[PDB]
Amino acid sequence: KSTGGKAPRK
Amino acid sequence: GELSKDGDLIVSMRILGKKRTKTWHKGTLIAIQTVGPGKKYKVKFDNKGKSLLSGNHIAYDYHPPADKLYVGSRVVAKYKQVWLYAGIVAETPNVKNKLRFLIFFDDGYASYVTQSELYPICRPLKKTWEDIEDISCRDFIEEYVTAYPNRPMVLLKSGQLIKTEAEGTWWKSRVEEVDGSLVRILFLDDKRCEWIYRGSTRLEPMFSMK
Repeated sequence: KSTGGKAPRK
Repeated sequence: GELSKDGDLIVSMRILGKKRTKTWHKGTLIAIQTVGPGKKYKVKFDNKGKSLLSGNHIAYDYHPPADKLYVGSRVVAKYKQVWLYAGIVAETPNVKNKLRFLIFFDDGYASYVTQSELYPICRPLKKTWEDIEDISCRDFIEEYVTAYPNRPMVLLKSGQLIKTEAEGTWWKSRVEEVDGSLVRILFLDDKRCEWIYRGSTRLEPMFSMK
């Protein structure tokens, strides 16, 4: 899996 | 162009190999061959299958001596369901993190792991982020590694309310827990938690600081 990563999408 | 050895990579050694799933599995190095511009490493997995892999897609089946790894080290680590997954060392053991390694995984996930939960990749690229498939991840790591040790972060406290980005939307959220350079964020509309780096611009105060 549910990760949103390190930076905003985009 | 067949080899029995390549420095400390010796045919017959225990090894971890990356499968097409992106997860890493135990096996044996059964051959080394020079194909075109470099070496390929043939791995026979303990459970199922064989693969011919580049040297950045195999890892040693031992844990590093702590001071071998540094910020930017390419590693496989326990991703805690539980898998072995590739990442980058973002922070080495210190008092503030209770002697753990911060790992930024290839898919964007972050977690702290112990020394017995990571494995050094055998032949990483000189610029270690250049084999990260996901371009937003790849770019983030390049920037992060290159800027190290300059790490702007926000100070957040348990119970503090902030907006946190996910999937293009800025969501009402709450800080549940602080752990070194990570903050556990509760998304208030759907009630899921995520551990996020306190220097990530997905945190409103950090976004707004730049």
